[PDB]
Amino acid sequence: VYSYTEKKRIRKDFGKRPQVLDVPYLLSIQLDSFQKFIEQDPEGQYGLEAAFRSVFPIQSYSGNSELQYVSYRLGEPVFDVQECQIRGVTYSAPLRVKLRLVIYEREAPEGTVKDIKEQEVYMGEIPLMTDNGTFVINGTERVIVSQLHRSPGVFFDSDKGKTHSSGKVLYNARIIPYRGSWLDFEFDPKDNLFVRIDRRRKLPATIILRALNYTTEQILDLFFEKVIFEIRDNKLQMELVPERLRGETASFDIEANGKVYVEKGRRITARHIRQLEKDDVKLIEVPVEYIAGKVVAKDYIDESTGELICAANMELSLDLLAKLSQSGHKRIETLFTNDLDHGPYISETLRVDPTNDRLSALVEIYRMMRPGEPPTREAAESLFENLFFSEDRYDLSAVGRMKFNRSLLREEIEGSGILSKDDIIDVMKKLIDIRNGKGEVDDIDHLGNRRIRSVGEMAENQFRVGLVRVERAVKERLSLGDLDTLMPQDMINAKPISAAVKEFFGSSQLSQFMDQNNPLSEITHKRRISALGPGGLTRERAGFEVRDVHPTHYGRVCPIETPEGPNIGLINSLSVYAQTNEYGFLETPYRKVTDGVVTDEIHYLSAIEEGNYVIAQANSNLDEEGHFVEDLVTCRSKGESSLFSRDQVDYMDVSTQQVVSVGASLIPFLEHDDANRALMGANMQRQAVPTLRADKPLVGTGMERAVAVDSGVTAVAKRGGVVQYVDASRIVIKVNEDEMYPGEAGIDIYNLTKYTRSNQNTCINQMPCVSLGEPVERGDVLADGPSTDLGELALGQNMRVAFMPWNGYNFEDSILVSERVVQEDRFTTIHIQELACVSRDTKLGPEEITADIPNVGEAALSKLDESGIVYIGAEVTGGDILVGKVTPKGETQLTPEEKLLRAIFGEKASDVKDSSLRVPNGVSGTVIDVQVFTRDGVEKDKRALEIEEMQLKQAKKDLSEELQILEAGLFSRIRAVLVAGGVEAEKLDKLPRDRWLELGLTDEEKQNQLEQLAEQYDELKHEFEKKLEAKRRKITQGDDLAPGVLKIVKVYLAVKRRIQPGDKMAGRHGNKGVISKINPIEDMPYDENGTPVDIVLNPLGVPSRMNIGQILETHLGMAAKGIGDKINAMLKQQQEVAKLREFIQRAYDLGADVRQKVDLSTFSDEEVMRLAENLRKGMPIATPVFDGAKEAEIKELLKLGDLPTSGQIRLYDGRTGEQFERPVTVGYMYMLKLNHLVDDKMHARSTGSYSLVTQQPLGGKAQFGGQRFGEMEVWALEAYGAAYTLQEMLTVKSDDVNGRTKMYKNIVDGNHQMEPGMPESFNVLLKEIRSLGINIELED
Amino acid sequence: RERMGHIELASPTAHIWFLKSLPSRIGLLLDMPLRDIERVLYFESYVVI
Amino acid sequence: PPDLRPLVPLDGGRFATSDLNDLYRRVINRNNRLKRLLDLAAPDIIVRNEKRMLQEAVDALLDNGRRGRAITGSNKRPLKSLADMIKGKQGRFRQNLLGKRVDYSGRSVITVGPYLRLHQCGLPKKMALELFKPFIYGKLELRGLATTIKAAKKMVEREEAVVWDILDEVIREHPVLLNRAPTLHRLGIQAFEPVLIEGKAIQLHPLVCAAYNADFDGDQMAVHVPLTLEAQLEARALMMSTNNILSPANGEPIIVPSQDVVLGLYYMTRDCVNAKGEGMVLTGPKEAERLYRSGLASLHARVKVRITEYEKDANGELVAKTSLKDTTVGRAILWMIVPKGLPYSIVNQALGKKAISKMLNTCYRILGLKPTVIFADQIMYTGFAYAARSGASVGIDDMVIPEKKHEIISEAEAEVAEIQEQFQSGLVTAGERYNKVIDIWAAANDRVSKAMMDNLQTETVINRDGQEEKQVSFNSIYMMADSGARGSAAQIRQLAGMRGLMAKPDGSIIETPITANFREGLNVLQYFISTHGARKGLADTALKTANSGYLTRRLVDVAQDLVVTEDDCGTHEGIMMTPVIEGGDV
DNA sequence: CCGAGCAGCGTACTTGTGAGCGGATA
DNA sequence: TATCCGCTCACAATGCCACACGCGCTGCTCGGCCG
Ligand SMILES: [Mg+2]
Ligand SMILES: [Zn+2]
Repeated sequence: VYSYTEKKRIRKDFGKRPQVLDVPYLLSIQLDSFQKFIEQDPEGQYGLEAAFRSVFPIQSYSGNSELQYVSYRLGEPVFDVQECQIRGVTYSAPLRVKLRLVIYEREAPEGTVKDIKEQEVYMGEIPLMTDNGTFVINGTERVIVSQLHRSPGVFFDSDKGKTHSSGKVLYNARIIPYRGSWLDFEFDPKDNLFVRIDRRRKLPATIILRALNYTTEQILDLFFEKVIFEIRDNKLQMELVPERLRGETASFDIEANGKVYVEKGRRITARHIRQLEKDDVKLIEVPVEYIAGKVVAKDYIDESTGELICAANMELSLDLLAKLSQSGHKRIETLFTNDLDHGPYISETLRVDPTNDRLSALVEIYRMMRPGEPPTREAAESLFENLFFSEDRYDLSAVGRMKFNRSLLREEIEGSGILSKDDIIDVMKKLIDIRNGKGEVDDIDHLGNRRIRSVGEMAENQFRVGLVRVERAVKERLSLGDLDTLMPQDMINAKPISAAVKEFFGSSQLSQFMDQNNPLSEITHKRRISALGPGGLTRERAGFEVRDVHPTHYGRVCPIETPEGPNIGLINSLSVYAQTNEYGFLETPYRKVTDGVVTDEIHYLSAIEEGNYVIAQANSNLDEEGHFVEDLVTCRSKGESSLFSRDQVDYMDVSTQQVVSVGASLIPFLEHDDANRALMGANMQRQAVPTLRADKPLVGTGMERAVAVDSGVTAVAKRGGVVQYVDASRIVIKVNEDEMYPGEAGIDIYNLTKYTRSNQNTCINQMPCVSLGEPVERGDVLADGPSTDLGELALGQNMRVAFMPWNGYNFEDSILVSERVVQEDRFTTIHIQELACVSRDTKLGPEEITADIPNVGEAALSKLDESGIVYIGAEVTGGDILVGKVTPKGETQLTPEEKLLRAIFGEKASDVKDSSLRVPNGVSGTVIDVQVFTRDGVEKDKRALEIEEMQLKQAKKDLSEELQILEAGLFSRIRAVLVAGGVEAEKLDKLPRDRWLELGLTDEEKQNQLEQLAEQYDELKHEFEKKLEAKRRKITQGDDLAPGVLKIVKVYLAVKRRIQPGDKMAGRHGNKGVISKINPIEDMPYDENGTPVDIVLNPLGVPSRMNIGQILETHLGMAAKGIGDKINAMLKQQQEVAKLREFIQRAYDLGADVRQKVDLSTFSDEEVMRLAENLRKGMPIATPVFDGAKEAEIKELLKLGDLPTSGQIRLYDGRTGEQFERPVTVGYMYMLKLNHLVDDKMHARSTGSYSLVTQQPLGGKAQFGGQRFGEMEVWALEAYGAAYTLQEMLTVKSDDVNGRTKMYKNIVDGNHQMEPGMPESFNVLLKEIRSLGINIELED
Repeated sequence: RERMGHIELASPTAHIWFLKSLPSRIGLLLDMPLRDIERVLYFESYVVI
Repeated sequence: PPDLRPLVPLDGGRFATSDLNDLYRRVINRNNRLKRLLDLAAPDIIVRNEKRMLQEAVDALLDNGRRGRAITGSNKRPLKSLADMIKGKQGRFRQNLLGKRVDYSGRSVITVGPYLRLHQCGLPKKMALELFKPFIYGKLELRGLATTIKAAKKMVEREEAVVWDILDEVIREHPVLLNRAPTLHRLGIQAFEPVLIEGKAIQLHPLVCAAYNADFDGDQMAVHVPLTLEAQLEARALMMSTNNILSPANGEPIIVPSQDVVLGLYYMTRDCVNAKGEGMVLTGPKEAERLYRSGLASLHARVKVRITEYEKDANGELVAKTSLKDTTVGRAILWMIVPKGLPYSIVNQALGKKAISKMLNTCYRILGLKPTVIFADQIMYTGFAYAARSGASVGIDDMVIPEKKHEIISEAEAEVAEIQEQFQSGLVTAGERYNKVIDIWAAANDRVSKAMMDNLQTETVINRDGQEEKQVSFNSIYMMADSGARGSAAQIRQLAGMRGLMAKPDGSIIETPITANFREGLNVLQYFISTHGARKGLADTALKTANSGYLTRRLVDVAQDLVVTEDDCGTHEGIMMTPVIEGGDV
């Protein structure tokens, strides 16, 4: 089966691997993120209920006053998205939250609270996204790029190389929470471990451990093992375990139980370990020099005097040993030290600790936390417990605890959002083990450790940032507010909640207006992953390790899509099938491979679970019933490609496109070009500009049917049906009875958007693609938007292209285009510039938009209307008054009599200043629309009245269509009601019943039904009138503009810019360039048939910049045209539908084992004619990104037509008229006009205004400003001679205000001689330095 | 643009650059560390002459 | 003075203020309060706090730098004082004396102009009218057309026809100054005679772009005018394009031909064994050109021709000798471009990139520079013309795939299979396995690349009074690569043959190469590995351009402190130069 | 209206290099 | 008391161009005030 949009023009596809999972929603990421934000979520999960159950309730300072929370609700949108974009208001919704205030009297620890006040309050408004995932803040539609940061938890970094220049590897354990303060355990070139908090001073970890109710003994017994040295009768015996002595040479005679085991100088091997274990020996004979090198663990206080003799962390000496032997302490607890098993790191860290108890530890740690202000053990412990053990400054979320437990080999996955002592113990143990060699360091360039955050998470974060301030405010207000003060309404405040959310959505490094110039640009802008911004690495202080792509990005991060420039690899694009995980990671769909069959079931694998299983390749040749054609298949076990068997395989790829992004997937033959050219084309295909007539791309990739639909630029049919009323502006769809609503239904009205300004000043417009009576299905396309064609993405245009040097006009990168393209209106676009003039409320009288501009020619006023605004459709070329802006400067209180008299007799209006806005010099165009908005209270002019009447008439037409439909329905109903009285009906109700409902006879049922229908009619009329009045009041109410302004006037100038030598164009394989010049048709090459080629490229840029695929594409394009040509030869010559169907079937049944397998016998023999009409200009061919066609397929497709197999045709020169030897290849190529046309680059300034702070010419093109002479240009000039030239360029032409005037006067009369003079800026620094105590003085 | 004025300070003030130039010139001109000079200037201690 | 801290009344409630004025107001407030406090006989602590506040205001306005306390709106950096206004990238010593904006300039994209000579460049009409307004004004005042300056302005804005000839007169010998956006060396700024071109883009000579390293992907070049007799004569004398042919670093010319012209000349010189006009005789280059234009003979054919070559004696004599050579028709035709100075053996070759470079070098060394520029101009003209007339074109069939490539891949696969079997059996370890698979794959890649190379230099046979005669390949891609026009040996090798080994995130070589080539479909993991290896190489340039700029800055800082002023010192100390023979041979 | 006090709270760390100031052990 | 070494602080990082958008100790109270 095929949809109706496919039956209009079905696109021939290629490929042999049939897909198993359909392409998901392209905008599903942001849509799902926003849907998981505004919804009633139980158990306080993500969105808004987390901020309501983690913050509320709130209690005063033991005031027995609590503020509870019940629920929240989103208000209705105060404006439609269209009206929102028009008025520039925020597309937001109120937040009605039902709070609960419970207050009780004093002296009640748990007294039953009374006088519960459950009140609903409105606290700020939240912006909503449309069905396209775009936020309309102020007229423009901005978006939020999903950021990529480090997942909360722990990391184990290995610092080496340039670390302290010691050549020793260091291991640092960084614990980073989701919201709070960081922690870092670090090492030194020595064996000393230290701790730090937020890059503070280096302090040992023993003190930060002792602060958490711990002692040195607990430290050593938790970190180090237990070594027993007993004081026997003699020899100071010691317990032996055969595992500790491994790696250490015997420094004495290892003997026990009267049986020698190891001599002095022999190591104990595994066999010796087994021999000593088979005897089960513990006690041996150990000399004194062995214990004399160890260190005592615990303090061994004497019992005769009660004084400590051998303190902790002190190696045993002669006196200490004598004291511990003469006191009576037999049991000796010591620690173990072995650089290969347990390196000494707790002993040195304990001995470097200046503190010994928990109290002084807190004091020192606080003295570190904040310099000075030493507390009497009051602020030390409280700050220490608030920075790392309180939910107020430590918000490690569920993902943080999950990573914490998974990293430490902990069986659990959940816990608490607060740190713990044993957690620090475990992470320090892990650091010690990773230093000793046990374990591996956790790399940071791994997606398992890199977590993404969508718009919902940052929105909730900003909501909490505002909520903490509102909580501080309400707590300081309730801290002394007693019982029975007021309802819980003024206790809360709108600010800064609304302020915080507005500054987040409006002004941030990631909340950015989206490039509304290309549907593909829109799809690739929302599916973007950023690493900068809040909590991200700066672009000027990044390393080469983050820019590179990790092999874990297979199917998760696209490696061939990144902006070319400073941020390479930092800004990426999300894969097509990629999804976000519950915790915030990126999952990829795969197929579960069983022992014998590859089941067609989907499993979303995570980044951490990558190395666990093995993934098969997408293009792996497989037989039927899920079996591989070869036992030896290619796979990847753990981030490394390898070759496995048909049994070890566990998972298979879902498709061949899961690696490429949606942006680069539109590039055909992507497996036949280098990464550099494909990357450059991916960044250029995003910057395409729609033309006047978008042409369908011949060499498609199949994805064009999705990007055009999944975007928000095409009018998608929400409900299928028949197209009743077609119009260039609106479309009416009559819903079919099967899916129509069973009660109070109607028809759908899709109001297309006309030529309106976009974010990139690009003409965006929607055009219909269906006619009357054509049935449409639900989800089908209804009207083609910008750069679309019959529900298919049409970025640029296909043209006849050849590859041969043509007199150097394709010298390096330049393209040559025939005059046919500029003649056929092919590469001409429209630019819509917005010019705004505001009538600010100034002193000495307000500003007016009157039209009586004095001291100006009447021809300049002839363009304005009676109000002062130019008409709709007036051409302007140079600076012309298009708005009548005046500003009073002199005397106030202009009397209306004399005011109108000035326009008739007497003098003119002096207090004007001629502040009327005009268009900048150079830019031309035709005004097409005017936008005016007034301040509340200010009387509107007549043009605002006209435009509001126009929009009211549009709404009136819509509501009148609805009313007439419902009224015809109701009157058919009344005909069916009084049909019992058919004779009176047919005699006096044919014409007049449409206005003479008043009738009556046989009341018993007739009066009941008639009164019920009159009730329904009157209710319908009243409801329609109420809706109309609400719409009118919504479209007529004034709009707030700015503090101290009257009204804002916006005008749109739409200029049609065509192709011309200077514009920049490119294909889709990284073959960019500038158009050389326009050549006539008689000068361009042409084939032996007489068809001149429109474009010729440089065939020399193909070998070096290795992108051969385009050439393939070109060949394929030719084949496409061939089919179309044949179809033309079958359409121009009237041919029976049988031959046409046979040819189309032969074309669609090409011998390539394609998964298409369409059947032409199922068509109605009438839609075949429409299809052939849609194919006469070419045959749209689809090829996958990796399952594309081989060379033989293109060869046999060319063989289907009369085109040559080689693809190279002999061309005849247009100028000379001879035959070009070495037959040049020629075909059809899809090309794009970039958004870098010459009309916004060429600029020159002779003399203009100068800056006020420094006498220097201005810069830029918007203002009349010249270029800038850089310092490197000064170096280049100094390399040459040109002392006079440099003095002229730097002093007289740039800085000398008295010199440039003299130079101008000398030039305007023919005097080529300058004066060095003295630079003002030199004199400026001269003055400043003179003004400073370090003065200066010119000498002779 | 070129003509200037003057503020008549009732209390003469020493320049800051001769104090925090790292090292300071007055600190080496007076053979006195920068800490004593900063404590004298900011009105916390005295110094004989 | 107030001019350096201007307070213009901005439209609306917003005002354009300067921060130094706030500190000025603060210090004036504190000074006034001190003057008023010391007159009422205030005690010590209040006047001491007042003096402390005054001193703090002074040391804050002089320089706004503290330990960690900085007052500002949102820039995370405090307000700039006069000292901070002197220092920094945006300070006076970096923004207002080093790089300054200059008027009478323009900026536009570059376009290839193949008709213009090397000593000239194109200039748009509107840009020319905008960049020479006062010259037109003065010429109109010189003539009896414009009475006042306002009349001349109204005329030039009216855009009539009597202004175009005035423009042609004022841009007849007035050279302009072209400049590239990054100026690495002095060649980034040159002088050119402007010719009026219709459009909106700057037409540039094709060859000179190599001096700027400016491709035509949308580069925006700047243009300036001397506006001074001294400056005009200087630009005509030194900064002109013709006066700068040799690089400041190496004596090799910066006038080396580009890819299009060298490809055209290589096609014109590469001769086959059998074609139209084979084995005939000609009487001169003009008759050869006529025979080629008539189509009776091919472009390249071994033909005994007669020419006249001029040789320079010890003095300024040029002896002409008429000799009969045995070369192709293309070389004899191109001989009309070579002046009398060079001999004939300089063109009796394939004329590759290095060949034509050394040809231009010898021409400049023998005949000087005055005819060398015309020689290069005619070289470019004929190269473009004959490259257009040739019809060079790369196609999907022009790249031949070796037959035994599959067999070599199978051999390498069997070798790696038996090596992995030996590793699994416990005979060899993993490190030696890697070291033994890397060189095996390298040898296989070398074998298949040599096979592709010998298969590309063959298959071009044609009956020449016989049955089979091997000759130089007329293939398009081989003519583009071997001639050194745009493609190198490694590029065409990795294109036609297997790409070979790749890199890894650590930087080492992955033990599994890419057994596919661009002509064949690449597997998804192969493309993934290749783009991983290529993203690093791509990012190196973007992360290195700024470091190279900073290095050039430091180097010119240490430099530019001297000029040559003395002719000779009269010393004898020096260094003993010797060729570098350390390591290898030399 | 201007200046001083009163107040709840108000106000770069990424990597590399050079310089100054202790600083601990012989 | 010297001297190699460690802690602390100051200074660097667009080299150029083009376009677009936008404001983070002030609020409150008590001594002195010439057109
Ligand atoms: Mg460039
Ligand atoms: Zn000398």
